[PDB]
Amino acid sequence: RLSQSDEDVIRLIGQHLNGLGLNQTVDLLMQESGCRLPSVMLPPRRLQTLLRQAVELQRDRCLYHNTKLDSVSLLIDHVCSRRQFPCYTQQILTEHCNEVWFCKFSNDGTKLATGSKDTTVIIWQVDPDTHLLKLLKTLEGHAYGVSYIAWSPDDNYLVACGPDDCSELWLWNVQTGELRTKMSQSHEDSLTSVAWNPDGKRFVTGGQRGQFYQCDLDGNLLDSWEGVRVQCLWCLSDGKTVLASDTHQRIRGYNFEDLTDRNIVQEDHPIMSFTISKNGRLALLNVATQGVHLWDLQDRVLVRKYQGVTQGFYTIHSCFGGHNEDFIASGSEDHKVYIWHKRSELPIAELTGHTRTVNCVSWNPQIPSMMASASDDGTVRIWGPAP
Amino acid sequence: SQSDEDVIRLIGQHLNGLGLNQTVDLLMQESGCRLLPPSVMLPPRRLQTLLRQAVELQRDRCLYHNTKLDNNLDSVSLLIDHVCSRRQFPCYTQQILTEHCNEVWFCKFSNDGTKLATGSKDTTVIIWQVDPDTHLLKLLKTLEGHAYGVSYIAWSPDDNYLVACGPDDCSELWLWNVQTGELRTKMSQSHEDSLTSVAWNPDGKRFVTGGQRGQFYQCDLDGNLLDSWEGVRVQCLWCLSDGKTVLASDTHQRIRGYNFEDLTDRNIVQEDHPIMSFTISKNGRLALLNVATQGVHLWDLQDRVLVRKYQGVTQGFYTIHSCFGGHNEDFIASGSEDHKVYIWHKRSELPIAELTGHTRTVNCVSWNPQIPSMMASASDDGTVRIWGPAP
Amino acid sequence: GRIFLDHIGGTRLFSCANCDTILTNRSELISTRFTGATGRAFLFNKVVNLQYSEVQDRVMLTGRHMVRDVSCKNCNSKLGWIYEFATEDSQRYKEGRVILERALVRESEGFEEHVPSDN
Ligand SMILES: [Zn+2]
Ligand SMILES: [Zn+2]
Ligand SMILES: [Zn+2]
Repeated sequence: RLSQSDEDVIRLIGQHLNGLGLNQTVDLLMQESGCRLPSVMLPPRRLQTLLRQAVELQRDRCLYHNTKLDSVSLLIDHVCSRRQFPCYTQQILTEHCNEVWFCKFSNDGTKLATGSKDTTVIIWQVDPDTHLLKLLKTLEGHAYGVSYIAWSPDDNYLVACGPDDCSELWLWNVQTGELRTKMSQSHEDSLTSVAWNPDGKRFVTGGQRGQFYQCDLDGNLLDSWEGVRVQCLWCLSDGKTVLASDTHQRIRGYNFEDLTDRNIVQEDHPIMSFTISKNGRLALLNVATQGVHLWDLQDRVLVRKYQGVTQGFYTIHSCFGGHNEDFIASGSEDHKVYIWHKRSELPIAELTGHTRTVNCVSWNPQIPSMMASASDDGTVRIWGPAP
Repeated sequence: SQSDEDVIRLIGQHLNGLGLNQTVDLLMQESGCRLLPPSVMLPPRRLQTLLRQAVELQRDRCLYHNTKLDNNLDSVSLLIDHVCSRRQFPCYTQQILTEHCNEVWFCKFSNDGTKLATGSKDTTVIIWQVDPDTHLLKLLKTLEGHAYGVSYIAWSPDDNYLVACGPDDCSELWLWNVQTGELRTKMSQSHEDSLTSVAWNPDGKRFVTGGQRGQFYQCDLDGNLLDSWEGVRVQCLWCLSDGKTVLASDTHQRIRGYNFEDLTDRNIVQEDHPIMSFTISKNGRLALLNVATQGVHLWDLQDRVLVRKYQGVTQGFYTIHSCFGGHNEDFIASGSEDHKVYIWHKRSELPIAELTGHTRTVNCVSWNPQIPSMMASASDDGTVRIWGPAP
Repeated sequence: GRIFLDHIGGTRLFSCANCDTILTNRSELISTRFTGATGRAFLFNKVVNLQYSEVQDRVMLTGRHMVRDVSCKNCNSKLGWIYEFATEDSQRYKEGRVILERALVRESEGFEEHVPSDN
């Protein structure tokens, strides 16, 4: 006795077989099931839509899904393997003499800039086909070492800062490797952060002593703010707002044009550093003596707390990444690199290979399979998929 | 092709299970195909798994979903996509009760959806009767005698009495007989007290009250003191269905449970921010929390874990209350300080609806327990808005 | 609506002298050798249910500072100020602390908190 559910599947199978290019077994099936014409006219191509829906559901649950059409086999569930996720070392770059403090990819993911403890910033070019890194430029003259590096929005200039209690910053042009103005306002200043303006003609710098400037390419001072000890800066997309994290364990938005300020994040532990997603809605930040925290700026709400990173006093930088910014990468003081998916607070990988502490991690924005790791042992590691 | 062969083989395997054999034989005889590598042998019941996956995906995107029949894998039509009827969703205001002469502070329903109790700053409590064949609210009686206003109202299990409290540093509470409309007892122990929270025992003859000065009493109908506890600054109270357990939230961000019969206490919840108010579900398993300077949180009372965090609501300067609601408790409703009402589904953190129409702050929101198409919202401008289905 | 009021707990509590809403306790006290406008003033570590107005720069007995005025959350009465920036390096230990005027607060005795059985 075929119940109602059987009849629907029978009619769907008959329609599919008739439309596929066959005309005999459909009639033979109707002559045996004894049911055929909403119950008047079936929707066109129901089975194809149902199978596409099933494949979409299978793709939704895929975990290591970093990938960028009836090309999927229906006889087995679809799973992306871990050996395709970037978790295996592919290159070891040993050209710095003393140490490595900061590494950063270009905005188009074509070059890598690494700043060493000694007086050097090195630029590596990435081959587009074989994905190998080769040195092309070296920049010298940073007497106190390099701790922060920022790229121009069109990847024509980069600004390199020094360590704490350094009153200078450098501005180069990548095309010719020459040196633009070396800016220095006061001999007793301390500049340790820098952020570019989306128009690519102004930047904002600041420091722990209480300096917070907005300047141009020629080095002239356009604006200054008094009363804040900034630690990390980021200019928003609208070209007016600057988000700054202070020593009061909070993040505030400042408007230089109208000269206004508001609050967004209030925490209970020091904030070593923070970064902001592509759409300017979520902030991923590093908390001293704790893990990595995700904050929603529009709603001003703490979303998730990811656990597993050891960070007591030093500054450690993390990053977004993945197919559509679905993964979080970070370094730690226990010589390991940590990777999380946004849906859980437990790591999906714990990489290894560094002798000393790792203090910078970066994800390629245009190639979602390349990771760069910079540590205190003097080497850089390029991680990709398994061979 | 090759995708066609897979479909043909899977269709044949599925058809062989419905008692048809001649059709399967002729299909394998004309197509040319045939039926632990998949080529060697086919997995068992693969088409059924694919169809169940498709139905599950259809259910996932259902915005106003009803989860009563989520255990029935079969008995869902495959010819058309599934979508629930939002016809009964209360997203359109249809009545504005404006009879309080000051700002309104609290709203509640009567445990069966027959009456609605409203308490305001103008020192009065108003009861509205609900017409069963029209869903229209009409004033029934007014209760006067309060001094500093009414901030919390608790209904009896049989809806024969109610208890009205006051704001901070109010040292007395009122117990009203609702059938005759008269006052039974106004209770006050000492002039230095502060009673801001009240809850009823499931038997309807005792109630536990408490405040932030260290007062935590259990009292009788006639106002006689029965039990006392020392050393806790309670803020919100709730009585479990077993009759001998009281859940109390304190100023250390805890929701600890207590037992008066043998004087025992436990540990349940531990939050990272101050707690304003909470409400437990119908079966006493889940707790819904309003957290200062944060969103609305959901906790499991047995596993003692956080389930979800709901965002979009602003709070921290004023006290704001929320509620469960909907058919089989699928939706969460709350007020906020930005002049609107937020509704969430249990499956997601982002809001579904943001109902505007209030001119000032929304303090409380109440769902009808037995009419799943009725909500009331009391605002900080003297209005109570009734929300029901769109025309 | 009903203003939400926090509590800090402990013994030897301080409260607003006008409406008697708690602000802090003796535990969060640093130095009592301070001067305000009504007389002696106290420097605390953490104070609850306060309000803040705006950043103002002014010259005090020790250098120049930028401060914010604080007031009670329930009665809206001024109680002191909170530091934001201090120019003199030596004067950085008080960067984020709160000063309350002793003539505008009242001391009271609070019972010891019941210690949880850890059950
Ligand atoms: Zn996949
Ligand atoms: Zn549904
Ligand atoms: Zn006061």
